[PDB]
Amino acid sequence: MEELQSRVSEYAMQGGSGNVSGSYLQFFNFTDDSYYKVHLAPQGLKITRSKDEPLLFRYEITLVVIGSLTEADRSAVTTEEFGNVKPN
Amino acid sequence: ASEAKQTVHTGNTVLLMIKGKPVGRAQSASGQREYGTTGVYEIGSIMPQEHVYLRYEGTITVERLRMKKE
Repeated sequence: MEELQSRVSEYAMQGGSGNVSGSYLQFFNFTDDSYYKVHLAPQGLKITRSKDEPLLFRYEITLVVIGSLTEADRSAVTTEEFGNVKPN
Repeated sequence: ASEAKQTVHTGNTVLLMIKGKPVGRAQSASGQREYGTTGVYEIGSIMPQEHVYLRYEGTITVERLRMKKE
């Protein structure tokens, strides 16, 4: 859970400041057989520990789906581009 | 058969000591200790994948015949 916290904090704290190499996060649901590209929601990560769980640690996360993981990135798309593109 | 050779504990071979003194004329002492052990379940699989321990719920009851004093 500490490593999860540190990973989320590396993705979130230096997201608006500095620079992060990745543009998005890949979320894999092997159990549901579904895949999506996700970004941290506005609600964001929420960790809590409670009386009747003295040894455990509970996490609550919300995400927003950028799109299907099978499709390619907007910036990595190639148009038809038949013939010369540059008017010399 | 004999005390010096039996394999089992009995009411006659045990003494209950409280604050350094033997309890007189008790009838039974019984102790329950429960860890609140609970299994951790999971979506997609019906069975739990480990147990964990919650609260040390520990108790002893003493039942005794009333000594005339003390």
